[PDB]
Amino acid sequence: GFVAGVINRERIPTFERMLWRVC
Amino acid sequence: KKLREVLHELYKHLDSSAASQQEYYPYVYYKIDC
Repeated sequence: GFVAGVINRERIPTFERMLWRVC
Repeated sequence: KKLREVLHELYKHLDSSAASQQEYYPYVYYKIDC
């Protein structure tokens, strides 16, 4: 099903914003 | 440039939440030239 990543809160804001705008 | 700021005002509320911008604008843009 829906695959779930794991990140250590290093750069989640910028990276996730980039994900929201890219696709 | 003034228009960049004004259209920022008129298009930020499209997303309503947050919005570097880069080519990630709140509007769909392309350019035409010579």
